[PDB]
Amino acid sequence: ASDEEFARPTGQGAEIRDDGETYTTVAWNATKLTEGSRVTDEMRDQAMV
Amino acid sequence: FAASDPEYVDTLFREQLLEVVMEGRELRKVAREASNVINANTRVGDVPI
Amino acid sequence: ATETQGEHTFPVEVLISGEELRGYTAGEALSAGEPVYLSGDYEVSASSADGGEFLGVNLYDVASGEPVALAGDDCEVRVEVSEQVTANDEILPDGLGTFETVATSAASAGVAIVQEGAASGEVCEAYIFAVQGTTA
Amino acid sequence: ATETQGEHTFPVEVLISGEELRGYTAGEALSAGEPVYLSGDYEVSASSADGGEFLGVNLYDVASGEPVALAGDDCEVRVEVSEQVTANDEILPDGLGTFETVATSAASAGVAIVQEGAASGEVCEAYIFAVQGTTA
Amino acid sequence: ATETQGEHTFPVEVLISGEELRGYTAGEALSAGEPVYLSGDYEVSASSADGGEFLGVNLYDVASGEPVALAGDDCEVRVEVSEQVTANDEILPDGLGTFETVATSAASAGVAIVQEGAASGEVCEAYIFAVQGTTA
Ligand SMILES: [K+]
Ligand SMILES: [Mg+2]
Ligand SMILES: [Mg+2]
Ligand SMILES: [Mg+2]
Ligand SMILES: [Mg+2]
Repeated sequence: ASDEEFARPTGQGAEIRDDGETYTTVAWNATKLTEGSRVTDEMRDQAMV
Repeated sequence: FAASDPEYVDTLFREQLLEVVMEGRELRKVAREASNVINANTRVGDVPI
Repeated sequence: ATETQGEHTFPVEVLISGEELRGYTAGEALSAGEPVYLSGDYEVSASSADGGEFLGVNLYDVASGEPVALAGDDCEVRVEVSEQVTANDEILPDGLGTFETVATSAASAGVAIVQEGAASGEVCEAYIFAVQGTTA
Repeated sequence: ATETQGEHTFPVEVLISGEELRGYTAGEALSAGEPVYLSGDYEVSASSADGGEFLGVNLYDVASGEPVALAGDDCEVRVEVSEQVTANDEILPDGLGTFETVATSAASAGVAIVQEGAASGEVCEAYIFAVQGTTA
Repeated sequence: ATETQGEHTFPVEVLISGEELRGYTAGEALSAGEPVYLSGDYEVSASSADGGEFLGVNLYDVASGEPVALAGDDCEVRVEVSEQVTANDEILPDGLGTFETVATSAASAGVAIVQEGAASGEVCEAYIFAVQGTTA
């Protein structure tokens, strides 16, 4: 949304004027982050952890 | 002006993408009606005549 | 590469078979089916002619500095050729974003083998078997 | 190739290891262990001698026009040799449905490497690492 | 090959990616990341210089006669070099337990492509793509 602005001074019985909410967008473009590891079954058995 | 869809066409909503994908060229499927269909037990075989 | 079907243009599926799909950074803007080589550390750019510059084909369109996927060797691929290719022709990059035959280039060995022949500017089906780099 | 156990004859399995098992059309009658090249569009025939003609080895016996499974590069194969092979020898098609050494052939580069040595007419264990086609 | 994190030296993980991991027997005592070739039937020893002697790299330390896991072509590997390598350099065995460039060697074709450059004595990241046996 646009910033808050200020109402306008007006005569009596006069037309109210427009300064409605104006809009824009912020983009996102997510990047894939990856991590991998491999362990042999014999390592998995033998390790203390 | 005011607020109309031509201004905020990517800002306040997305253009619809239809959930239905319309077909390419479809070729005429007939063989199952246009022939006798044999559900074989084996890749190679012979039919008695 | 692209495929006309009446009023429609479709993207060509670069990858026929294989799992040699590896991550790099684009050194320039790259397009799907484009041959590439290493221009920096895990950074890939469009190949030039006459060999010594091939790692794989770019799988999808990317801008400079974006993460790219490549099909490397033991992938079967759909690629665009600058000349007529028959089956069993060895091919390598032409420097134009396309492939040419070893027979046409100044190089003596290729990087892919044509399985399905194509005319100039059309899609051949080829198998990637080698990479080529700097030998001096 | 075949094996005798008393009165019984058993087929040798061509594929030791590997997963580059790819589909083609036979352009002639082909036998298990037979080296082949692209004779046409996804169509394979038995390799001649002296290189420029190799895609894989035929995994099972086929008639002309039938679909064939080839072991390509990345595959360890049981294949028949016309001469004595020692380990580390590069081998390529013989032109006789068998393999010969790069040393014996007019070619300078092979398609498979011998892992288990074998005598003339026997079965070696070899690893396919390269394909060969038309370079002019 | 080894990595420094403060006072600590760590064993480098030879394998970055790939599944071309194959069993041989050690013909001698071998160290991790060492280039190797076939010295006998399913038996591998450390490569000499100038080509014709490469099957893969040794994945962990073995004594003579012990079963070796070898990374072949289709593997991304962390390997030690004897000279400065840039990305896109072709490398082959040095004879010293290391890799050198094709440019430096008396050979004219390599076995791996450098993906990340390194100085003399440092660890490059490479993709193995070829095997070299004897051609006579
Ligand atoms: K390969
Ligand atoms: Mg008014
Ligand atoms: Mg305002
Ligand atoms: Mg019958
Ligand atoms: Mg891979």
